Amino acid sequence: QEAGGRPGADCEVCKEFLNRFYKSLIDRGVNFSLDTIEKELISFCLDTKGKENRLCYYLGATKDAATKILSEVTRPMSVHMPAMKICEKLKKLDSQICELKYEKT
Repeated sequence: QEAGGRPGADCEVCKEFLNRFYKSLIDRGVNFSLDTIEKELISFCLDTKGKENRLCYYLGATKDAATKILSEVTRPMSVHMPAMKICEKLKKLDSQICELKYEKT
């Protein structure tokens, strides 16, 4: 998972999720299928810690929460894309996505 330097996207939890999810699907060979990216969003979103399990409510997934924005993740996740800046695009959809910091402590 991950990448050296954590170049996920923008804020933090949003970036780590996108980046790790993104290169995971590409590496696992579990991509190029929008419906699959949707199902794996479900899988990955719930199979993580509260920060990410909660973060996904802002991004979609879980077959609930926000169903429209879900497609705006899966589609660019299907091809090597801006996904870092996509969290910046996400900022235009909601600003709260930029937070949820793992450990401010």
